[PDB]
Amino acid sequence: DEVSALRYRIEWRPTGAGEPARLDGTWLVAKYAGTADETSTAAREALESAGARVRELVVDARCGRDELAERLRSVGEVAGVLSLLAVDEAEPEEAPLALASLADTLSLVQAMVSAELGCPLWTVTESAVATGPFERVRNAAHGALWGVGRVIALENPAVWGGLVDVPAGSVAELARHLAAVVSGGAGEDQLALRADGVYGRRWVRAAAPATDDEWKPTGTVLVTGGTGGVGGQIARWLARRGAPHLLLVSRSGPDADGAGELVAELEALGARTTVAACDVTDRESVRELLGGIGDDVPLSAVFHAAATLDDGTVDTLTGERIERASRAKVLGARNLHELTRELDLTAFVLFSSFASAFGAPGLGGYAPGNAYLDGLAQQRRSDGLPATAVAWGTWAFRRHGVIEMPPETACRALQNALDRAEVCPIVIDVRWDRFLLAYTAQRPTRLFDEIDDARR
Ligand SMILES: NC(=O)C1=CN([C@@H]2O[C@H](COP(=O)(O)OP(=O)(O)OC[C@@H]3O[C@@H](n4cnc5c(N)ncnc54)[C@H](OP(=O)(O)O)[C@@H]3O)[C@@H](O)[C@H]2O)C=CC1
Repeated sequence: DEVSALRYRIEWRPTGAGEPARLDGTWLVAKYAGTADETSTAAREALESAGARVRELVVDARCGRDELAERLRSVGEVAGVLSLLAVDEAEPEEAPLALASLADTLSLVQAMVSAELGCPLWTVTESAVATGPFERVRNAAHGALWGVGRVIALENPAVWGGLVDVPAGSVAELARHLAAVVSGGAGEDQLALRADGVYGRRWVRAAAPATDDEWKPTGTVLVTGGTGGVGGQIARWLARRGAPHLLLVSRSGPDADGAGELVAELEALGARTTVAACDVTDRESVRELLGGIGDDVPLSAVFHAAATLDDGTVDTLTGERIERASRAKVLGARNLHELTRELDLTAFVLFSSFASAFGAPGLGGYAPGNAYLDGLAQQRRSDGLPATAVAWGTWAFRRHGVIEMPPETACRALQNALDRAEVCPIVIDVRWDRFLLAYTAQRPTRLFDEIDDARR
């Protein structure tokens, strides 16, 4: 079936480094003052035991690229840089993407490019990813580093080493494989180190649900960005599925363009539709919105399509910039999560993107918000709550390998994902023979080592 050929998911498979062959030269360890000291010591011994001189690089939160550029031009020749900025980092209230490590990672990268160090950067994160459903993502925002990290790898390979996640508060794994990781020939740049081995991130095709389970829309279904392109198609799908009542929300709401014939089109399909103006970044507006739902038709599902798009390059991106532009997607999701955590929802669907699934040049500023969604969904599942972060491909990078999918087909793939209870399904139509060549044009990857069509 066409739908079953658009389904993919992320898995972590056991793998190896490829012989450490020791190191040489001087490595820098970037960290904040009085933070990640235990891990820094574990990293130092790991690197020094491999035959390298380690020096610390104490970074001041949100210092900027200019300051780091001057300091990197004084250290002299550098063999590599290990970033521990995301280690022992507290979650940022109010704005999750205001993470200092996100802003400073970008600053470090840009600075490394300016100082022309000519060496790769390796970023360590703590419990930022889950190798299995039994592991919990500690801070969903840390996922943004992996998201933007993937794009930086494609735009400036020479300066990007990779990403390594280790158990929060733990150092044993790091000081045990770090050496082999930074000096490996496997080409693994996306790894998770656990007490029971090393794992590598991999794309794999998803299986069909032989289960009788079939998600069905009941009561009221809320769709953010309902008046937008994607939210509109989702609404049409729900109506065709037999959804009783649809609540479409956006900042424009009833004033949105095309909203008029939108309701008429949905009501024609047999669904009572209501369009309301609501800014999902405003927690109070959302609370009032939810509170206005008829007791006769309780909210049962949420589809969060609200968002914005850009196209800036990594050298033009700043943590502040990213945080500000991804508010509807990120804050909208957080608010909806907090305000429905008590409701009896059957589905809570966040609209993620291929931008975070594998990332692409120019999408560096878009990847962060989508990665956060992936993490939030996994956190909800860990707490016994429903959630699905669907990484969407293009909806009908054309010749880049990704083929736009028909609205109808895309929604049936999602239906199938809800039926199998997949937390982070990837729904995209691509031609691997064309995609792979472009994705590894200047940088190889093992991300697609299990994709049949990637080996065929
Ligand atoms: N952009 C692209 O080319 C692609 C995007 N995607 C995916 O599809 C998703 C949906 O976007 P799309 O369908 O293009 O929609 P649109 O491009 O039409 O944008 C919809 C607009 O959505 C609503 N909105 C924005 N911010 C808020 C907010 N703070 N509160 C409430 N609603 C808000 C608004 O409606 P109003 O005007 O009424 O205020 C807003 O003007 C993306 O986020 C992404 O995951 C997939 C392939 C390509």
